[PDB]
Amino acid sequence: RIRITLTSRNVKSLEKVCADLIRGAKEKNLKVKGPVRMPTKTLRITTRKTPCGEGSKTWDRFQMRIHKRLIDLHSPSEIVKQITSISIEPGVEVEVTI
Amino acid sequence: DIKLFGKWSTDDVQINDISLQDYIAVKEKYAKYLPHSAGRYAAKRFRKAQCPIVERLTNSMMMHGRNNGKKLMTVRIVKHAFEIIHLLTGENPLQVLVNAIINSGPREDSTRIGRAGTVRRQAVDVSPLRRVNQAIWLLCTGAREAAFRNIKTIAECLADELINAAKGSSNSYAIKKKDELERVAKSNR
Amino acid sequence: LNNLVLFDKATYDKLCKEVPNYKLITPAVVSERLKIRGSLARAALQELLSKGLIKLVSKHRAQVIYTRNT
Amino acid sequence: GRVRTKTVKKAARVIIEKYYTRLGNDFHTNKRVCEEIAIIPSKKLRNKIAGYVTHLMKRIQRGPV
Amino acid sequence: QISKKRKFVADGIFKAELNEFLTRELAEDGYSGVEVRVTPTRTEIIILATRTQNVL
Amino acid sequence: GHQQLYWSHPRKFGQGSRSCRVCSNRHGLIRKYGLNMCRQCFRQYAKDIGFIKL
Amino acid sequence: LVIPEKFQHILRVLNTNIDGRRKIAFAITAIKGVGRRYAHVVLRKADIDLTKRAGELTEDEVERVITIMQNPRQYKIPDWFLNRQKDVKDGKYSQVLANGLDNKLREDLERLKKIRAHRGLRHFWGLRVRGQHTKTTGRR
Amino acid sequence: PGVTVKDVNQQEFVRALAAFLKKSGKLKVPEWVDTVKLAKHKELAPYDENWFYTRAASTARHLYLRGGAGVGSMTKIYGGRQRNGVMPSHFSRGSKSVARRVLQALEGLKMVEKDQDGGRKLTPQGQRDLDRIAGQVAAAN
Amino acid sequence: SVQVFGRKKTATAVAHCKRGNGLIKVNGRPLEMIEPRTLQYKLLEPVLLLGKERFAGVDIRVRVKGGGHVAQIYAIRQSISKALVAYYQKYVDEASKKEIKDILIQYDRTLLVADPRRCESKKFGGPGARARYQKSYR
RNA sequence: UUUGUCUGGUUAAUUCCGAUAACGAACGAGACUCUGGCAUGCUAACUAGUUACGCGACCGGUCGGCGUAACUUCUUAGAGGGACAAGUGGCGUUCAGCCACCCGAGAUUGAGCAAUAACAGGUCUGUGAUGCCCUUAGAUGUCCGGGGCUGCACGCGCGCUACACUGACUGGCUCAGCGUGUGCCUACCCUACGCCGGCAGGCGCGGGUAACCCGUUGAACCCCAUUCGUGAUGGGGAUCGGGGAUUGCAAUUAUUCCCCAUGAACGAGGAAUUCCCAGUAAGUGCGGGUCAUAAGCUUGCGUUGAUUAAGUCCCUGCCCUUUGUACA
Ligand SMILES: [Zn+2]
Repeated sequence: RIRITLTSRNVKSLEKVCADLIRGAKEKNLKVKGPVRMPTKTLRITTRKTPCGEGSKTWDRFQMRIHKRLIDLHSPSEIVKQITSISIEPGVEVEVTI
Repeated sequence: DIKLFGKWSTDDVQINDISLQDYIAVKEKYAKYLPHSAGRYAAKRFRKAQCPIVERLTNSMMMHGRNNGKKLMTVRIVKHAFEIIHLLTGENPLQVLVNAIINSGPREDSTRIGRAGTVRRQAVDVSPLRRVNQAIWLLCTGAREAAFRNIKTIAECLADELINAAKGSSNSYAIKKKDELERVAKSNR
Repeated sequence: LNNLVLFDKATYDKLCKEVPNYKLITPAVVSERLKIRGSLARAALQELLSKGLIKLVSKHRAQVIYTRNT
Repeated sequence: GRVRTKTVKKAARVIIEKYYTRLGNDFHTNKRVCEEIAIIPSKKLRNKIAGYVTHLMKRIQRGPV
Repeated sequence: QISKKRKFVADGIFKAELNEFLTRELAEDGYSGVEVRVTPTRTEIIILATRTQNVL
Repeated sequence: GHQQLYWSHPRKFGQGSRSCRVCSNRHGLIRKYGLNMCRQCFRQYAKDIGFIKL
Repeated sequence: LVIPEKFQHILRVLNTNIDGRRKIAFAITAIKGVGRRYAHVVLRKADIDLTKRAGELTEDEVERVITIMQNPRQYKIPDWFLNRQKDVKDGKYSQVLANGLDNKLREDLERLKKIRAHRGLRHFWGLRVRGQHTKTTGRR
Repeated sequence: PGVTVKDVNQQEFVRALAAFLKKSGKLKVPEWVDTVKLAKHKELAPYDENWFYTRAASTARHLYLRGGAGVGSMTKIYGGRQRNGVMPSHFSRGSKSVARRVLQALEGLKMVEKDQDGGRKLTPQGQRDLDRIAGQVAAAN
Repeated sequence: SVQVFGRKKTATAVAHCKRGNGLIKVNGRPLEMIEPRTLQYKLLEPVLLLGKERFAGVDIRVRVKGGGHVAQIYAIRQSISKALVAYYQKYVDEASKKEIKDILIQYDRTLLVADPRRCESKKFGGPGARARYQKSYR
């Protein structure tokens, strides 16, 4: 019961590496339960635009999304080293616990 | 057999005017159980006319800012006021609302001209949907201002206001202001 | 407004001999013509339903409605 | 206001000069025609191009434009 | 330990201070930007420059 | 000076206990998520952290 | 519900005209040192039903209101209700009523005016006392 | 038919359970039930002096519907709106003294036990004592 | 057996409708036990409109969440009507579905068709979406 | 230097049609990104749920009550689909389009972005961005301590709370949603549950770096009964006294909170004027900010949810065309 946990700020690299990891685990046919899409946390900081406070008080709205996914599989726990060597694309980082 | 509030037949009441026949929506398609519809009706020109007349009546009682947004309070007020109509007069109350709105829309009115602040007014006549909603506004004034400071509560005052426009007594602020803002259009001619 | 706090001696024949001949009996009905408080209206017009000459038509926390029993 | 701008009624006409043997009077056929015959970025331009070639084929077969 | 949000923010502050310091030293080098790539054998930092001979 | 009264004031729990992590100012800070920058240094490096207007 | 022969149109108890036409716990609010939160536990401990008007009560229960009202600590009005819980001069636990709250008030005011502490000087000069801005507000 | 709390009108049932929690005489009444305010936002003591039995009645009904609750969730149920004078109004929590004393007094007549998770729940006996009262309001119309 | 939702707002109602001897229960309480009673006819509007014979084979259990009270009522009646029409299309013949849909749609279209209106966001410079602050000139 | 860029029609728009010494274009508008509205069609899952079961508890029903096997309706969120003035009737130099109505989730959802080029607009108090002038050791650096920005014969503006009976006060009942959560620098956190108090709180075992614990976020208004009865009254809770607790090195010029007491104008506001067109105004609460303590402000979230307009250049600004100049 080893669960690999993926996190990024963009959806497309995370979707490519999750598709590649389930393709590498469906080619060897371990039991893989599919990607479980955890809800996105928006970090929003709403600051004022003007550096001295003189104008017509227009406000500025920043945000950043965190996309949080996982794959869970039942296997021997040293077979699991060979799948996480194809997943080294930037953005997405991998946290593994048992 | 769609009955209003469970108890009111809509099959029998008499619109005695031609001009408001498509502009007081009370008859068989617009028979609904409740004065709440939660509608999308004021999203186009002339979809607000074929909102039911009872639904416009309970929404126009939401008017001042202490009572803004509160609909079921006026559903309760119009429920007890209709029961006050059935107990004080004992006729079908939908004829009382129809008679109040048909009788109290002012048929002639005045417009301001004179280039924005020298007063010479000109008389023209009123469109029937403007007559219907002007009648509901002159019926919801009166009753709130005549139950603002009184020992009388609102439901007797509103049902008596619809009675007092249904028979045309000149204590009725709908009928009193109807005669006044048509007689000044008589005067500026 | 100068209202009665409790009933006077010749108020009971007014309460019993005018009021069931009225068309609509609410707690806002008697106090205009009697100069009484509305607490007398609610308590006394509730007590007449045990005398059985009125019928309760509606009950609410703000508005109570009674009438003649024919 | 729903007026079509320069690209959705010039590009629709240069789509109509060639490829007239594929186009027709129904909107849902021409909407599916427009991706073999062009390279358009995203679909709201493509639905607007398809709406003008349907309106132009509604116009054109009864006289000269 | 530390949150996911505070980890992402603090790594963003690492990108900001690394690019600001590398601009403030390396005017002569043709410095345009930096590239981080992190594997746990060795954490790799790749500098973009047009002239390497002043980078060394 | 004396090292028993010089900077003896508590620099816990203060507006002088926190400052911008870039430009040494203490006013109009953004304290959330461990940024601790003032608002101007947020707006310079905003897309460099990844906070993007959308 | 008809007026009794023992109905009172006024009371003048503790030299304030209590109107006989009002309800009892709202008739007693003219005495400074009883408000309503004192009043409803006064008529709780004096064992009177609350429903009656001011004239409907006899004099014996009314004097039980006043006699239990003057020393409430004998009859388990509890200790956190009290008006002066520690006096400056006496140090007793007391609930001070109509004419004694006034005398203790102006003595504490004049004690503040004697000893050159801040608050009575702010009281004497015409200012707000408890730290308020009087730049824009409070103009007479 | 079979009559539980969830099938019946909830304006009479809490007052009939309050009539049972008066008429049994096995609910303890502590010494300060007649001088208290019931949170920091209310103005006055109750009109009816039977508020303790009514409050215990509704409290056992709330343990009928959702158990796994404690005092700190009983104050989240029993909060209200604070008028603050010239400031805006606020939501301010209910009192933990009344909920602690009501829930221990309902444990005193063997009607109420704690949960496995540390908060509270009903007994089978306290389940029985409420479904019978729902069965007895069920005939009164 | 169907379960089919209805929504007005962030209030969401879904009725669980399977075969039986007649039932309506909204979160374990029946339809005559919901708190707002000036709006009592809105939940009863398929019961008054279709008649109790049209419900004569089903056990409908409604579970609601979210929103306010009135939006919850308007999701209850829509979920009930969609429950009966989804049962009628799967298990009864479609002319009965045609009869029930013209008797339900022509009265009120919120009984079968949802509400696309949601609350529009506040923007700066004013306390609501459209309203703006008081803007003294002098 | 001009025409291209206009008499006119049309458009939210120099958006287009049309006229035509102009023909084809570029920036801005539009397109585009993000969000909202649809899916029994796909992918689906003990940090998410439905339901057929198995058992427990209560008089077939109820159980957020305890654990298992199939599904993806409800939760999450990706890949594509979808609405285009496309279908019809009318108006229309039969051309731009405009209006009406079905089928439809939807027939102007909202924000970001933002051209040529200019103002002596604001900011040297965001800057280890700064040019020069200044001071530079009886300092205008720098620290520690009391004081100050809070003062009031007085104006002007943003706001809050109300002037009550659609109300007030007391009990009951039942529902959200955006999000926050143990920290390089550095002490500063969300709080379950049990015991003790009428409160702020005191005390202890727990959980949590988060769809897991607070949290089914048991929110307010709204709803249902009690009392009050037009009174400056039980509305108004301003000002003003004694006491208890919390934070902190320290609360006086009361920081905050609660107990009791006190009951000021105010009864709906005159000339001028501010804001607004559908989930809109408004009523009502809840999160974020600042924060050792914390919101009458600001930034968002939802909830209850309307009257009135579907237009004009009268007013106020602004752009454009023709016209006058000794103004640049
Ligand atoms: Zn910043």
